[PDB]
Amino acid sequence: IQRTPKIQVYSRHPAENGKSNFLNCYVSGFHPSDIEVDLLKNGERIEKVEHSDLSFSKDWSFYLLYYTEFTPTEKDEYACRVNHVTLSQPKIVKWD
Amino acid sequence: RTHSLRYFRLGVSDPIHGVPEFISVGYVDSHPITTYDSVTRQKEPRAPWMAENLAPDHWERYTQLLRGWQQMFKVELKRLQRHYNHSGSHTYQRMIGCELLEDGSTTGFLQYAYDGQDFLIFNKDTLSWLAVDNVAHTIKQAWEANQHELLYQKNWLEEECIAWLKRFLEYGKDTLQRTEPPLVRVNRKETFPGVTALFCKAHGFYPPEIYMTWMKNGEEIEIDYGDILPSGDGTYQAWASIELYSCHVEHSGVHMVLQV
Ligand SMILES: CC(=O)/C=N/c1c(NC[C@H](O)[C@H](O)[C@H](O)CO)[nH]c(=O)[nH]c1=O
Repeated sequence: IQRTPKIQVYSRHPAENGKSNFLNCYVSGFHPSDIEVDLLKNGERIEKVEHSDLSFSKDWSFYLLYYTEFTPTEKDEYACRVNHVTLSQPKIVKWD
Repeated sequence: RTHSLRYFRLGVSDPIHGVPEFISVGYVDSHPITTYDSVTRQKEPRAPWMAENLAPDHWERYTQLLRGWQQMFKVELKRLQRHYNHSGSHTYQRMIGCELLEDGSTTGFLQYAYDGQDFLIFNKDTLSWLAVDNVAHTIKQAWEANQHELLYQKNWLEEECIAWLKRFLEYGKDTLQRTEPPLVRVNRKETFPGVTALFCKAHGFYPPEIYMTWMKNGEEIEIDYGDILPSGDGTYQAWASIELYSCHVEHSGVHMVLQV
């Protein structure tokens, strides 16, 4: 039994354009452990991306946090691209 | 305040490129405290208050124990795969731990999973193992035949685990025993024509344990809940939505009401 990751994309603080913030991608509830996660700015991979180590839930699934410092704009599009054995192709989840 | 100490072990057979065949991580509540894997083969702190209060001999001794626990997990996952007649990559997991409750009472648990599913659950009050199937029942019969190891495990869960947790709570008090109250706001908005959505949003709070609920004229009641998410700065965020209304928020002994 394989569990597909839950992908949540949200900012550290209530967002406002022109003010510095942190974009988070929280990937959880997945099984097995192998996963690939990237943050994207207008379709391209963000280089300076920090993350937590793989983490363990009591239900035996895994979770991780990927984040980056960013200044949101009205024109800029941000997303989180995730890949796992349950996915045929990498899933791109947009920051809403 | 309630606190818990947990240690996880993850074993992966035939791992694909970039996956350790063994990982072991310790936590105090939701904070990582220790790490080990089959690639580094080193036991390391994962919190600065752990690095600062434990002498280098701690990590040297646990490096050796973890190297042995790694070998043990490898061999148990092979016996399991042979019992199920499985080939390919499979996972084996362990979770051990204890809780210090707010009334001073305690809990303890020791569980095993095979391919991310419940497999064996220890009962320290009867010193017995609860098996999910025939394979686990075969394993349980072997494990239950060693009475001294069952007694050891009970002692470890009830005394040793609580003693470590108390030590770590003291080491990391400025982190673990702190409280960052929530920033809570209620937002109203007409969504679908004739439909009004009430959103109660909390952020910047620590610890992550919070109670959020919508009341109608002071009494109970279809609510949507948002997960308690880490904000990345050590604090957390959550929400609850509905369609006289009031949001009730309880965090670290403080009750908060936001009337609409
Ligand atoms: C103190 C430290 O640096 C790390 N200790 C670890 C640990 N110790 C707890 C028990 O002593 C142990 O489970 C024993 O097997 C219970 O019977 N358990 C782990 O799984 N991984 C660890 O990294």
